[PDB]
Amino acid sequence: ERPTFYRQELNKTIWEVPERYQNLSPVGSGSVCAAFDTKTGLRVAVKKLSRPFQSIIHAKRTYRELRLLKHMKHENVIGLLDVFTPARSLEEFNDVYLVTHLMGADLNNIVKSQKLTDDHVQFLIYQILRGLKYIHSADIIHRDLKPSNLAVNEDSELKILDFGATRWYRAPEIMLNWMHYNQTVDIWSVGCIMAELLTGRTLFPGTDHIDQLKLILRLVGTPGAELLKKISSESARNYIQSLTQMPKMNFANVFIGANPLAVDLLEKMLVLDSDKRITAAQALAHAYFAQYHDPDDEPVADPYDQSLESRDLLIDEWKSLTYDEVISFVPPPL
Ligand SMILES: Cc1ccc(-n2nc(C(C)(C)C)cc2NC(=O)Nc2nc(CCOCc3ccncc3)cs2)cc1
Ligand SMILES: CCCCCCCCO[C@@H]1O[C@H](CO)[C@@H](O)[C@H](O)[C@H]1O
Repeated sequence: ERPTFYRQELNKTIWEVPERYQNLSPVGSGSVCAAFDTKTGLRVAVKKLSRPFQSIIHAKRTYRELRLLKHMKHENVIGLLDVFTPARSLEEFNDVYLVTHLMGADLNNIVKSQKLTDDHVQFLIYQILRGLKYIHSADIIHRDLKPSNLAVNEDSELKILDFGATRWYRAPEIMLNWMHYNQTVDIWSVGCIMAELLTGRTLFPGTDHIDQLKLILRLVGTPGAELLKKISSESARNYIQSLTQMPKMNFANVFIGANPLAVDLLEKMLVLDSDKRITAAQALAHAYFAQYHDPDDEPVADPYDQSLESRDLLIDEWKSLTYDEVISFVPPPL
């Protein structure tokens, strides 16, 4: 019942993998190998976790990443094809390998800093939003959505993932270290991605943190009264009160020649006040996605318990809990 493993040697480490996985070729530092899975006939990424139980911190991340990927089962969210260890018992458990689909590209490798047709933009943003609907219904905020976190195959089929400038896609409240993120920080990132796919150009290419916030304010305006009332920081309150009011720009004069439904969607994504931004569920119902939208095929997740990973446990306890997740893993049907 236990598969037969082979001990090869890549990127200065003894990988030990099941025989089904062949032609292991390294692709970037855990360290990840590309492989061919003879059991399914798929090209796969095998990730050897790095020093998973070296420290409490490593042990927690290992367990958090494994737990969450096991939970994630949606076409537009990365998921697990397999999880394995060479260990036969908990007492020798020291390495964790994760296996997923090999996509071949991220969104930059697809975009090449070029304009996409309006139709292609629809299909790509629809899939991001559909994947965010699922994630957000699990009560998870991504927080670092950007093109390098989006895997795309040749047919432009898209998966959201998290590899663990980047700041270009970050919501203003995150740049400013507010400590109460709503899920629409991810919608902010979607809006920045969409703009750039439509225009060929980064929407906010800040040279640095302050510049990034100057660029944002230029597009969306300085905070109104309703937003200013929501600021608890006195020093933040004061500084904003001291700014020269700037009007919000008219997006049609920024996205010249785009579909006006794309323009209208961008106006609903890139609202300074995060409470006033469109949600993922809402955005999928927007007429921009009329050709792709299907209310009966836009699934939600069972809610996910994040308190399990926020515990303060001993190394051996995280390890024994990670071991259990390895053992209970059930692959998907193919
Ligand atoms: C500590 C922690 C916990 C959770 C997460 N999250 N949260 C998320 C979502 C569920 C999106 C919120 C996803 C992840 N994690 C995640 O994506 N991990 C990855 N594993 C690989 C292995 C294969 O790489 C190459 C490859 C992949 C695909 N196509 C070609 C090449 C890639 S990305 C991150 C860190
Ligand atoms: C440069 C100053 C303007 C930036 C204002 C950020 C607007 C985000 O808006 C704010 O999102 C916060 C979540 O962190 C919530 O606490 C607030 O309810 C919401 O209004």
